[PDB]
Amino acid sequence: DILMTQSPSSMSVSLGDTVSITCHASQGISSNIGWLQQKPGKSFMGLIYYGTNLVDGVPSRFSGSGSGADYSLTISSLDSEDFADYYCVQYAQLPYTFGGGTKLEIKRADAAPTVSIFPPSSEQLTSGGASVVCFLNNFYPKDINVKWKIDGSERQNGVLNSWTDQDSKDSTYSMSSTLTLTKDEYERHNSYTCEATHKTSTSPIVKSFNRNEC
Amino acid sequence: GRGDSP
Amino acid sequence: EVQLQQSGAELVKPGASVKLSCTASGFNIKDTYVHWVKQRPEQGLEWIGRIDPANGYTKYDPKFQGKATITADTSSNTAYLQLSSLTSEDTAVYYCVRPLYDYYAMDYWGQGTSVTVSSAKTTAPSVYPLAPVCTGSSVTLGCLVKGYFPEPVTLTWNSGSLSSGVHTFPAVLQSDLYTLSSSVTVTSSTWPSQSITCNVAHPASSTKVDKKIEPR
Amino acid sequence: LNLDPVQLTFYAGPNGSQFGFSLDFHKDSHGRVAIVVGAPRTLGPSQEETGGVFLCPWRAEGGQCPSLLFDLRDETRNVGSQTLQTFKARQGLGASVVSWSDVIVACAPWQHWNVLEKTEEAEKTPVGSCFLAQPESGRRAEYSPCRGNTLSRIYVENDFSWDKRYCEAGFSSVVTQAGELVLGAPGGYYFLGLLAQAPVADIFSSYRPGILLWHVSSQSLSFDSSNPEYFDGYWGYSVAVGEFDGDLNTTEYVVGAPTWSWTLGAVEILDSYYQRLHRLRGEQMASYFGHSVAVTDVNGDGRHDLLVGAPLYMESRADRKLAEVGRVYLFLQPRGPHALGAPSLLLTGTQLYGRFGSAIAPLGDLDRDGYNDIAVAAPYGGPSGRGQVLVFLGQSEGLRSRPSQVLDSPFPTGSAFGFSLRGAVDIDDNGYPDLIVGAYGANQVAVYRAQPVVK
Amino acid sequence: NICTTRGVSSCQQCLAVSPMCAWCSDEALPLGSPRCDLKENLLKDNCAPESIEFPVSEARVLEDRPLSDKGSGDSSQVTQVSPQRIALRLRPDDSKNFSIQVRQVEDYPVDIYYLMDLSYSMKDDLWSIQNLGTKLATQMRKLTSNLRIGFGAFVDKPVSPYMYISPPEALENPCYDMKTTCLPMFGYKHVLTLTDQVTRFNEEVKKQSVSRNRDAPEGGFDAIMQATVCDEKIGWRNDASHLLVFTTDAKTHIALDGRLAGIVQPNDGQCHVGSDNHYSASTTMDYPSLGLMTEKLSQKNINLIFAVTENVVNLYQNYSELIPGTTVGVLSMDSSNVLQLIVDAYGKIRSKVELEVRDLPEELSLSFNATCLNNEVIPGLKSCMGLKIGDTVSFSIEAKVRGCPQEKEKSFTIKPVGFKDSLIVQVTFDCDCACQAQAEPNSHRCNNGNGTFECGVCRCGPGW
Ligand SMILES: *[C@@H]1O[C@H](CO)[C@@H](O[C@@H]2O[C@H](CO)[C@@H](O[C@@H]3O[C@H](CO)[C@@H](O)[C@H](O[C@H]4O[C@H](CO)[C@@H](O)[C@H](O)[C@@H]4O)[C@@H]3O)[C@H](O)[C@H]2NC(C)=O)[C@H](O)[C@H]1NC(C)=O
Ligand SMILES: *[C@@H]1O[C@H](CO)[C@@H](O[C@@H]2O[C@H](CO)[C@@H](O)[C@H](O)[C@H]2NC(C)=O)[C@H](O)[C@H]1NC(C)=O
Ligand SMILES: *[C@@H]1O[C@H](CO)[C@@H](O)[C@H](O)[C@H]1NC(C)=O
Ligand SMILES: [Ca+2]
Ligand SMILES: [Ca+2]
Ligand SMILES: [Ca+2]
Ligand SMILES: [Ca+2]
Ligand SMILES: [Mn+2]
Ligand SMILES: [Mn+2]
Ligand SMILES: [Mn+2]
Repeated sequence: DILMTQSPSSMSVSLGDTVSITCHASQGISSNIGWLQQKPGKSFMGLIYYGTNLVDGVPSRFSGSGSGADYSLTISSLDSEDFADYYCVQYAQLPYTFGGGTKLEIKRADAAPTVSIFPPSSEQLTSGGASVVCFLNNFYPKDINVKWKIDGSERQNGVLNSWTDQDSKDSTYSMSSTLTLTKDEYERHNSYTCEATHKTSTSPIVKSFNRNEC
Repeated sequence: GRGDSP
Repeated sequence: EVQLQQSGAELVKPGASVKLSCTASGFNIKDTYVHWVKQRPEQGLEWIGRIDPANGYTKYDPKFQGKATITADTSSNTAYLQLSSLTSEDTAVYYCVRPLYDYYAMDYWGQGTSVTVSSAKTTAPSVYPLAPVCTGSSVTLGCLVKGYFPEPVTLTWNSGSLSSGVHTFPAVLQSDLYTLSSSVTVTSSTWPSQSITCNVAHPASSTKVDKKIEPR
Repeated sequence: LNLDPVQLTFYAGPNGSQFGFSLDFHKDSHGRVAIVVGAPRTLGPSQEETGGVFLCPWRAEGGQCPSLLFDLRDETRNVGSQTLQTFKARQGLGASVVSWSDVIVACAPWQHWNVLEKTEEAEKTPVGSCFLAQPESGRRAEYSPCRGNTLSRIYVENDFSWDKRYCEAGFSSVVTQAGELVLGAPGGYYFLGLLAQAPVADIFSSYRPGILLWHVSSQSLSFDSSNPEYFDGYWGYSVAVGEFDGDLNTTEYVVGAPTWSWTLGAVEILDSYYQRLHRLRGEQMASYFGHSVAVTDVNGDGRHDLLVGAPLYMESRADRKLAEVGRVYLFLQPRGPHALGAPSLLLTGTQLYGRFGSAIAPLGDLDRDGYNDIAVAAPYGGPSGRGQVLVFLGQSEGLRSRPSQVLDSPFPTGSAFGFSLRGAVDIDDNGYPDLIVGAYGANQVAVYRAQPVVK
Repeated sequence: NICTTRGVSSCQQCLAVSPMCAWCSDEALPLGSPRCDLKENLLKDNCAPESIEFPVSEARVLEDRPLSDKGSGDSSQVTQVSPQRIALRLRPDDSKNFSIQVRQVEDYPVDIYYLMDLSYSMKDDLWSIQNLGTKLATQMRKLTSNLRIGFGAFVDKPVSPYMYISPPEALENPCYDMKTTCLPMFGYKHVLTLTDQVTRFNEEVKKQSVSRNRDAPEGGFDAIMQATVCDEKIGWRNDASHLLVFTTDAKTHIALDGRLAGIVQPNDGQCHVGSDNHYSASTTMDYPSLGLMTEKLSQKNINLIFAVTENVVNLYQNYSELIPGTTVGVLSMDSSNVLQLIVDAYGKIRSKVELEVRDLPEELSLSFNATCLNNEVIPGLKSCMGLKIGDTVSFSIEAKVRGCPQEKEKSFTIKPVGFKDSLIVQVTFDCDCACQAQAEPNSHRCNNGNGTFECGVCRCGPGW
């Protein structure tokens, strides 16, 4: 099978920019490559076929190039819809193979996470469970790391994270971490903490609370 | 067949 | 216009066999090749195989040989993809594809078909209100929908009233059952003064529960 | 009647190029008429015959013509684990040419094509191919509907059904007013013959160089058959279009199948969906009834009439003997929805082996009397066997049984003077339609200008 | 009578009135006696017997060799048409009769060149030539002591699309794409020149094998042409019956078919079989038309025999009608005898006798009364049918000259189609008198030098 190394995995850019994606193959494919687009929460659209030929309907600001084992999709003057996933595919040989994909994200000034820890609710607790939620809203860039601590010591087992796509009208990301213990196990300990680590601050952002206390 | 064959 | 209408979302149990369809609109399926592609979040895109509906000849990626079976009935102008001995790894979105001009290209794609393989039977969501701990300028509340199946669930604050300033996070499969959470931000003078209610709905189990957030 | 035989105009091409094998008139965007000529044995880049096309501007003196340049390099494409190959050597580019609007279409019926997959192959076969050009814009494109990527083994398993590997698409070519290209492929479907049609506009928009195998969704090919009557009939040896059903929205096709039904020969009239409307059968075996077909209204009833050539028809003579002279058949379209009957007129050749009826060209109204006239070629006819072209004038009752004029070949023996004809176009803009006569044997083209009637 | 009431001015005119008119050039003729009258009327008026000018249409033979009893032996001194030459003499508007006899002589030399289809489809038809030379000399020996047999083979024009051109191995072995192997494709090849050594035929056939091509129709007609026009190579004998046997199991290509291979040059009817015994124009020249094939067959005097399989018998039965004198035999596994077929064909071939006239003047018109079978006369008929080898026929002929031609010495021929011998009729038009050769130009008797005295009367000389 022919490998398709597509890079970069992602890039933060603004409108009107002229970016270029690249695609390397484990071997030559004589311009037998195709470029695809997948807008967030939608199906795929053909951009290019046979190296350079635009699929009917596609804007002319798009253009495919390259030869041999190296090719490049270029978008002159980025548009608001151009921010989406892009993949490359080779059909020089069977089986067909795709690239890793490239996600175009809107660039902006950095922003610190708005941390907020939430102890278990009365209802849940009586149900025999206990979940501590930690929202980290509106921040940039997307890179970030959350760390749960019980009685000061780290905890990795029983954590469920979840991230949001770059919000539309502020271009930020959010995250939701949820540490889920048992009612009994939750009462074995007093302090609970989540530490957010973002480039915005060299020192991690911390938010804690104490059981049997308010 | 339609070709040169028996 | 060329359009590929794929079947509706499928939800089956492990070991079962599902058969997806891809009906052609604005053209005759028999015209070109018809490929099937599998997509997953981490594993990304993978070519399954293709078929020429005219003659019925097929080609598969040796990875799927045995699992996938592509067929086509020119009568109903539809191509099919059958998967057998399903498992959790088979949980993926499938796309039928066909070229525009170039015989070997991949230009036109169906909208897609979501497939989920799970044993978990229909379960109702357990909603929990998330009130902060016992100060600043702005306050943030939350709602925790835990242990439900299958997706999806429409969550709203104050029955849609409060729209702007909300973050509803994507669902997450907590061992055969889904979990979802949503936050919301306002000023300190808005809460608890103004009552805020978490309104969640689960069409599957036909249950729409509401939990008002209570300060500690 | 009133073609000028004294002052002709001559265009000439390279020696041994068969310049004049096929020709046609061509108007640019401004309506300026030029002649397009095909030379199927013109040398290519590797000093090997590939064929060529020439676009001759009108000039009372004529002379040499500039080439309408096409890509003559053999192509290869390694895609989908297969190797596609086109072979243009001895392809015969220009074996037929036709002009529609500001577009020119030149076909290479014997362009070969093969596909390789590991140690298997489709077989190197003459699928043929057409080259489309727009001289003013420099735009180019191709159309080769008989190309396929099926391997030899498959055809064998399927008892050679829908085998289009020998189509020789472009053997004969015609274009409907609407702008649909119709290619005759007498070798299609294991030598049954087939027709391929596709909108010129769509041929251009769907073509890209390098692809080799692309789709033309709007295209339409005729069908295969298991009837032995169709075997080796070369359906599509010649083609034409016209109106034969009363419905002016539909266009009907006219296909010649000169060896249909065990060399009996025939020609059929179909609709755009390849449904047979009428079928005229040959009169004699091996006469090659269907070699050429012409469509035009000769009796001025508004209804297109049919003309069929059988250039090898042998005429009955004294003492139970037969003389190959050739023959033309006239069929007048009956009023309303009715079947075309027995031929209304039988024109027969005089010179032995003259091949009268080899070509038949509508002239339009040459003498301006109100009835359309035609020209008929006997490439090896005339007392000298050098070639001859006879004009027959239209009339209320169809055609005149005797020629109004006889053009003797200005060239030397073997020129094949008249093997190709084209008329019904006023090239000098003098109000009278003119005639161009090809003699590929002499690598030349003679232009006859119609003048005001003397009598 | 019409002779006197025509008021003629000269002897030459007198004879032109009617074949039963006579002229008297006697000096001592009564006052007003007509010189133009019946021969009986002239002698009744004391006319000098020598002065009578009364030509009589006659017809005597010059060569009258007897019909040969056996066509065997000799250096072709066989006679099968009697007489061989006669001198005819006619006067204006008259007519004389003569007779000709024809014999289908017994034991006449026979050539038999066998043109064999060796395309792949002919694998299951090779059975028919297995031991041919012998099985072909046996049943023939009973109709001729002098037989020669030759053999040739064909497939089709070796060119795409008829020929497989891929892979490269497909060229040396057309059956490459299968488990088997066969000969490279060839148009036509001469194999064995007409010979009396039958074992040469047998042994040559044993070395033959099939080839393979793409399309069902084969290029047999190209071969028929070459086998006809290549005399010296095939070996046709001047004084022998030429049989050309064409065997095939499939349809045939015809003129104008070649265009599917880019071949448009008409067949030139010339020989193109070189020292290598292969038809060299196979791929540069179109197949021949029936018209051309007929022309050459008739010229070289070859009898074409279509020995084809029952599945195409109707096809070739139809071709044989466009090529007069051609017979068809069914090549099956069950018949009278599939390959005595050739004997039965030769039978049909020599079961007819049709006369043919060459170089007949415009003035002359002939009629025929045939006498076939058992002295049965059939008017207005010049051909016979249902004959056996050894049978003789006769025809009564009448030449009716119309007026009097310019040329007095003409001659035409009457030959049976397919026959070597013929009858030469040397005609002489007698419309003048001997007295004309002894005239008196510018005679003293005629207007004092302004006339010419001939045959007793005065004629207005030249220039008046
Ligand atoms: C060799 O030659 C023979 C003799 O020519 C030839 O046999 C002929 O075949 C034709 C076609 O099959 C026959 O024609 C038919 O005649 C019958 C009457 O007997 C008609 O009813 C048929 O009419 C049909 O077809 C017409 C159009 O052609 C329609 O108008 C009509 O509605 C019918 O559908 C038809 O004309 C003919 O009878 C024979 N002739 C003889 C004497 O048998 C044979 O085909 C030739 N073989 C080869 C292989 O060349
Ligand atoms: C051919 O035979 C016909 C009879 O069928 C002959 O016709 C007669 O010829 C005799 C000659 O004495 C005449 O007296 C008759 O008047 C003729 N009868 C008819 C009906 O015409 C004829 O003579 C023969 N012709 C040849 C060539 O010998
Ligand atoms: C001509 O016919 C007569 C009978 O009418 C016959 O007696 C005579 O022999 C014939 N003449 C010749 C020369 O054959
Ligand atoms: Ca119509
Ligand atoms: Ca008409
Ligand atoms: Ca006219
Ligand atoms: Ca003019
Ligand atoms: Mn064969
Ligand atoms: Mn056979
Ligand atoms: Mn053949």
